[PDB]
Amino acid sequence: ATVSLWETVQKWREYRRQCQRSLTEDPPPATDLFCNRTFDEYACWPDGEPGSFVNVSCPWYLPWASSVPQGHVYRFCTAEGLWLQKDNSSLPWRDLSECEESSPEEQLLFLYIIYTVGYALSFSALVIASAILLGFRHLHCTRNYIHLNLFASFILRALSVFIKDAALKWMYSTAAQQHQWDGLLSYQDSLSCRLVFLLMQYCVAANYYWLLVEGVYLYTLLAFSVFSEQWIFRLYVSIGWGVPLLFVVPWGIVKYLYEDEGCWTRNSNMNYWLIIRLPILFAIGVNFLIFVRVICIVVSKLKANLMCKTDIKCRLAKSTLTLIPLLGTHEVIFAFVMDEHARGTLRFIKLFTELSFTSFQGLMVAILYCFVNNEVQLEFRKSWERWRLE
Amino acid sequence: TASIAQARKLVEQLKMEANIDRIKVSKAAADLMAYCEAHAKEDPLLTPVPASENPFR
Amino acid sequence: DQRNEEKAQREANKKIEKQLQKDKQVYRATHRLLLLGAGESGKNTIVKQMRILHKATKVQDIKNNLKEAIETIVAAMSNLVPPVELANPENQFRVDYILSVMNVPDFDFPPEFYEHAKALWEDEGVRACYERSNEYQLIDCAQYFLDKIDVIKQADYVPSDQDLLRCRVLTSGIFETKFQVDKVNFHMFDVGAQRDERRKWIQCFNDVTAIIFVVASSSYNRLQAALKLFDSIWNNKWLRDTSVILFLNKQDLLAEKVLAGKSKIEDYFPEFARYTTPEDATPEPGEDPRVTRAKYFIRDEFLRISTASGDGRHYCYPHFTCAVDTENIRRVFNDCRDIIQRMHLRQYELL
Amino acid sequence: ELDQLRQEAEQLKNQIRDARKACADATLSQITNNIDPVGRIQMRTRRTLRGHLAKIYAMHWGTDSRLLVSASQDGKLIIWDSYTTNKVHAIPLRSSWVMTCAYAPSGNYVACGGLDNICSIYNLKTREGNVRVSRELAGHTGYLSCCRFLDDNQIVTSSGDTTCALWDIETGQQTTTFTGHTGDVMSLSLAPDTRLFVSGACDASAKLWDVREGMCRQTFTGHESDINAICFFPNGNAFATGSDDATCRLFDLRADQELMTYSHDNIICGITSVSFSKSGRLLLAGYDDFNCNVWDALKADRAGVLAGHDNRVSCLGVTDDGMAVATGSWDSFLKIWN
Amino acid sequence: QVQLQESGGGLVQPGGSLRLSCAASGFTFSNYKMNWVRQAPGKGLEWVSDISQSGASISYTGSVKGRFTISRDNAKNTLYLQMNSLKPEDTAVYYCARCPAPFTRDCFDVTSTTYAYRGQGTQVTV
Ligand SMILES: N#Cc1ccc(COc2cccc(C3CCN(Cc4nc5ccc(C(=O)O)cc5n4C[C@@H]4CCO4)CC3)n2)c(F)c1
Repeated sequence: ATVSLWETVQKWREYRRQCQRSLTEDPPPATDLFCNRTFDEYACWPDGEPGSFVNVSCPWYLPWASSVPQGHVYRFCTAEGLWLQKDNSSLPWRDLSECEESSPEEQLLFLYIIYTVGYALSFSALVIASAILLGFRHLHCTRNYIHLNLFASFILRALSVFIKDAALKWMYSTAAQQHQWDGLLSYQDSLSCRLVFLLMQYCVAANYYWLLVEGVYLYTLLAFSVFSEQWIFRLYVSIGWGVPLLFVVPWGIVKYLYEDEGCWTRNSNMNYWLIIRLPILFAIGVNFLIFVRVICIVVSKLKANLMCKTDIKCRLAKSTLTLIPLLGTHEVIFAFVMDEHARGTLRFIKLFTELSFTSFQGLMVAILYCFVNNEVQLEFRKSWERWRLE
Repeated sequence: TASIAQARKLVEQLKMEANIDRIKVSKAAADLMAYCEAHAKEDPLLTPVPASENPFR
Repeated sequence: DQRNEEKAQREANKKIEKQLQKDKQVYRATHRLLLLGAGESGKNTIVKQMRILHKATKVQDIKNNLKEAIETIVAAMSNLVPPVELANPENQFRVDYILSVMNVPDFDFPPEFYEHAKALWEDEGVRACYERSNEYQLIDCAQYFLDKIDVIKQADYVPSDQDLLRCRVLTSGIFETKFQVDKVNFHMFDVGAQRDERRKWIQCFNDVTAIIFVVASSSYNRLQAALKLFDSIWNNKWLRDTSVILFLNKQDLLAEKVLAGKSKIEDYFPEFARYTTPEDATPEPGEDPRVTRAKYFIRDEFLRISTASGDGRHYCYPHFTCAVDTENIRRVFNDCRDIIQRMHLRQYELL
Repeated sequence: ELDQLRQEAEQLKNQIRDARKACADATLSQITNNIDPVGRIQMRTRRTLRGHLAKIYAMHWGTDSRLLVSASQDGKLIIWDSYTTNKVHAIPLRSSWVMTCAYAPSGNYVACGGLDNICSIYNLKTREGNVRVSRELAGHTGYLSCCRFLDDNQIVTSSGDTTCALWDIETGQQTTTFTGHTGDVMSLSLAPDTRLFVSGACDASAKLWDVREGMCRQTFTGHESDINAICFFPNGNAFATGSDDATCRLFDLRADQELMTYSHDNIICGITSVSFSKSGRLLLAGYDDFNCNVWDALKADRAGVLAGHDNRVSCLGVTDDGMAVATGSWDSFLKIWN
Repeated sequence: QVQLQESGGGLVQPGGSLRLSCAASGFTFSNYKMNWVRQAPGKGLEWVSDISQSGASISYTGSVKGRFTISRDNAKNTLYLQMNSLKPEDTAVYYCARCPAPFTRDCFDVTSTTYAYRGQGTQVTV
């Protein structure tokens, strides 16, 4: 399998646990003169005979411990208790020369940058696109109100990923040494981590349910649902913002009661992640049926017209290509390339690759449905001919 | 013929529109700028009026 | 103080908004359809059918005036200073019966009446007496009604607007019929007592979902007058977003004229001889080839206008209707479903 | 003989041409050079009236300048409050296709008309608290294009049957009939004294009528297409028209001939509405291109535009006070300008 | 004012020709679309032909194509109708009708019973 600093630190958690518990549980020897034991974030040196060396094996949490699982790190203390001071009044000397050693970390650093710029250009272009749909009052429709609700779900999702990456500044800690793994492990199981992570799980789940609302609403326009406007619109806001909470906070509690450590990452044996992934798949599997049925409508409206066999499929391609950012139909593709049973470093590389592409989805909707929209371009033209009267 | 009757009405209403008191244009247009230079100060749209006077401000 | 006046003027504004919203859920949930077309196009029969399935009374008023006009003429024949001479040597009780209807308490209007004058209509004396009976205050609509007597004789005759113009039984400038298909609500407006000049009141129907253009194919020049009217409607700046459902109505008659005898469409339309039945033609079972060509040549005359002018904002839905057809409602329902869908797809810029 | 009758007609009509041409000595634009222009006239949208479903076709200002009625093709009469924008009255009509509306000078009734060929009068203030239809004037064999109130029992209507009519509201009968137009009568404007009134029809001619006698006193020509709108000059000695030839003209009842032409080569759309300033110095016109131009009625120059509408500007008008200008349009919205 | 004066016509033998002229005054001829209309004895009005403002678009009814030809001189405000190979079925009063509005693509009521922008016509008997 693939390992990185993530799997090393998680192994350094249990190694510290199995030895700290056995540090006090181990009974003090019936003899005297013994050298005192400790743990220096690298190994837990046991009690040994003074005036001798320690035969402590190489720590099994190291990623390169698979090569030499018989070499021992050495430390010497004299009967006087001589933790030998190394160069120029330093820490006790030790001999680590028995076990001592592009990467998955650099693969993750590059992916983080290209979805940060993707989420930044999506954020910046959607703020402009939102100031345009709200600026001209002629561009106020029920579809335009669902679009702004979708514009916000992209802005909230893009910001919630900025908060997660800025809270734990992991982009500088990828090469953290041994004396920093406690500051990383304690930040993981803390509630501040689980709160930013739960905030991310909601905004991601809220963005997928605003792409489903965009599909269900567009389906009702073609399946002839002309029911009450306000009974239908506030039902869409109740789904684009409310249904996520029906399976997110019930997930936020099962990770709060039956989980001790971690930042609510995927469990070791249990399947508490199904509370989040199953409803997201249901909203993606249903939004794909809407996509096919709407495309079936567009081909029949083009068949009954009189067009050439060349541009009849070019217009169909432009229709299929501009409907994908609105319904998020590229998510059914990534829902099959993703490994649901992957854990740890393998999960982050598989997830950051999808995010490196889908982070540009908010920008694509802002240009297609706002900046090059036929009505918006005419709204900008009229607002300028009046300024020519001065 | 019905249009014969329609031709009896048409020129009857045309004879009445030939013998009328036609004043000059130099007199019809000079007395037009008199009603302009005598109601201008009463025209709220000709001259800008202060703000708090308009019930639409 | 007088800020109390605001309380009512805010409460009143509100007790109106809650009903204006109730009026919005019904207005936007109903499709408005303008029923245009010439009078003999069968539009009136299509309307009668639509009401019965899902203005007619004027027939009796047409009948009574026709009876008065015909009987009047028989008395006139005598009133002539040289009492006119009848070509039929014997009335055979035709003229005598006509006279026997004088100041009838009310006329039952049995068929023998019509048969009697149907024949007397071309009588040399009858025509001469009518020409003199001009001087005897002859009715303005008599000649027209006398020409239509066979059309009127049919029990299932239903008067055209041209007929209701000639008589004076039109007082209401517009006729409405609300019908519902598949629980959907449709409002159809048959324009009544308006002059033939439409260039002003046609602008009111710029927001209807579809204009139903009922046309008489068997009338091929009425048919050219229906083509210039379609062309001006399709090219009007205010009707540029209004779709037109085209109803080529009189299919049965088109077929008889074309199959039975040769009234050449070639006479009144020259390019018909150089026209071939289209490959996407779908002649129905037993449909003769020339009529299946006569149908599509008249259909392609209107489609030539909607393609040469339609820039992708309004569409045309031709149908080979017949006035008695029961499927006309469904045909209109399916075209309004297609119009609404094309409007939504253009808002999303998917079409 | 029709030919002789139609020949004495040119013998009679050609002499009217020379009677007015002899009266021509100096153009109005030629006698107005000692005065200064009015400069640019900027106005702003103070209010924006919302609540109409379909397009707005007509709006009459109130003398009170507090209320104004609006007619929209969705079958609704709505009386607004130009200061509070509150909906005072909402009248559900029995025929959605209406084309005009009027503000009675007494405020007790409102008028409206359209494709139903029935002028409906509604009692605003009945002594139980409900608006309902007071009277239906039946006649006119055509659409009602414009109706104006005289009092609570007399109202003048114009129809598509090329005639005008005076009515009696108590009985229901039609009092007078104005005939002579060969095209659909579009607009009418009562004079200040209401002794006279002018009417413009689809025959490209304006006719000055007499409500008292009933005969056409004068006939004015010079336009090239259907006159859609007409208004009286405040002094009563003139009137302006708006046609489909993208031109406004200022005639004169005394000189019987046209005095000024208000047109621009950039203007190619038809005029839908016209109105004068309270001093008559500014001629305001609504156009088909969604704009409203401000003309200098004395020098034929342009001095401002009211550009805030999205669809065709259908109606126009100035309050009796003389400050507010209301504009209706096919975008379902009314706007007060100042 | 809008005035249309038609000239030419009269009685002619079958198979002959005829040149109908329409002199316009009171409007800018170059801004309007023109038409030719006829009224057969004992029948309603029937549209014959039409020409655009500049002349780059000409139309005819389905019974005069090739025989009739319509032209206009915008510099002299004249509308022509060169008629050839006349039949005893083309006997009618021929009216010169103008389109209602200028710079417009449609002409709605040029053949109505009552239409203002139309001359008194000239009788053509064959
Ligand atoms: N202990 C510890 C530790 C160990 C090493 C380092 C530094 O080196 C390395 C090495 C590999 C990967 C990484 C980063 C890669 C990922 N981010 C943050 C992060 N985004 C997530 C998105 C979705 C999910 C998911 O399961 O759906 C879970 C997500 N997680 C992990 C945890 C869960 C909340 O944050 C955390 C680290 N960093 C350190 F910063 C901390």
